[PDB]
Amino acid sequence: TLPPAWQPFLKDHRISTFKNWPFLEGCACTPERMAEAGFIHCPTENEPDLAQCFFCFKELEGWEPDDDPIEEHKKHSSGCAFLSVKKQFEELTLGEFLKLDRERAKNKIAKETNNKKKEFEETAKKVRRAIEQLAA
Amino acid sequence: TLPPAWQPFLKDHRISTFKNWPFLEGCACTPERMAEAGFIHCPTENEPDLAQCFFCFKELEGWEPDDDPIEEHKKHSSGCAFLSVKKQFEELTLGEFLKLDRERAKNKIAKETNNKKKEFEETAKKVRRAIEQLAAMD
Ligand SMILES: [Co+2]
Ligand SMILES: [Zn+2]
Ligand SMILES: [Zn+2]
Repeated sequence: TLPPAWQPFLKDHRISTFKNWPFLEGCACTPERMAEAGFIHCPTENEPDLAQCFFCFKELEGWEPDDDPIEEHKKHSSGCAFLSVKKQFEELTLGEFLKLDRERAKNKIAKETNNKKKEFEETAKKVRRAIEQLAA
Repeated sequence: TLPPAWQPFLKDHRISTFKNWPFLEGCACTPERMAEAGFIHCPTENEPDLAQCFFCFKELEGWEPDDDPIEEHKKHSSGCAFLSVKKQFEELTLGEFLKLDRERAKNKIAKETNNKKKEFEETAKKVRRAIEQLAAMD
């Protein structure tokens, strides 16, 4: 086994996160392909087909049977290292892996920082809204 | 920042396990040479210089300043896979690692199994004697 934090590096673990995925058997964006492209399944009320790259954390919804997880991945996050890892998990050296887990950790941080930023911006709109109604 | 169970694979972790190791600067079995050979410092009371291979689990106490940890280790446990690993830690592929780790768990179990055996054997000898002391005198 691997510590939980590094399990999503395993393709077969990423697959297993796909429970109740609509596009199965004869589609292009099959669970295996979603997985091979680094995607993990994480549904919500609004978006039920929401998927996220375990590495860069980009989120994509609105999938269609003809979609190719890999091109979609490129198209929305071309600066994602996982998109370069040519070797398979076992073929990597602890040094390469550790370098990767660290890029990922920065990635995480970047996403968390980008969210906190969106929220701040949202709060700003509200405060601006309030001051305006009040300044009237 | 690997998980605890895997930290002993790091020479530095093992080196740091040496607290109050008698042999320093001028000796052969220094902490580094000890760590370099897989040893970790787990001292008891009866034995303050107890050292154990993090991989096969063989223990060794009573070290003199001129002992070569690797030599000793090659003698008291020649089967230890770790004595074969030539690559540095970061130079190992995950497959090579995962396999080294699997075999280490086998080595642990094997140790636990023999303790359990010896303790069970000791218990049996006492039960056997106690029953004899009775079914003899009456
Ligand atoms: Co589309
Ligand atoms: Zn990505
Ligand atoms: Zn050993």
